[PDB]
Amino acid sequence: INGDWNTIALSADNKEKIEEGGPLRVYFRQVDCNDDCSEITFRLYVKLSGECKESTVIASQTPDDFYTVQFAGENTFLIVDKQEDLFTLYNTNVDENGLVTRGYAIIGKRDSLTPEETSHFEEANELKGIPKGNIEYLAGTDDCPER
Repeated sequence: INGDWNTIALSADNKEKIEEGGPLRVYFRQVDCNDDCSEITFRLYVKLSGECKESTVIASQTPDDFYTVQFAGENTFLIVDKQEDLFTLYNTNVDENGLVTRGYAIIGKRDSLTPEETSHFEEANELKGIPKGNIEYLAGTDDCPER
């Protein structure tokens, strides 16, 4: 499931991590899977201190279909959904200070969700404790490059 992808929306119980400036407000660029997807390489940008910080990271599949990646702390995410033009993740981020920020991340080829996909995502968030308000839609706020 390789290619050039875009972050459509992000969510977090601690919204600050995905707000403009937070380390988890991640605008994706590439999601390259290996042969059996036991490792996924992610090229992505994060606006931090007014800088578009590029990162290229590997997420390895544990023996339980979960994925561990080091990025702004220890992260453990599952692929909650996977369609032809979209896919969602539910990550548990443990930053340097031990704060556990759990949340969702929709990544796809388009820049926005349909009305049906939107309500479904809102339900999934409130269901997993995250409020409807703690959902940032990164559409139109991607002022980073591909260098």
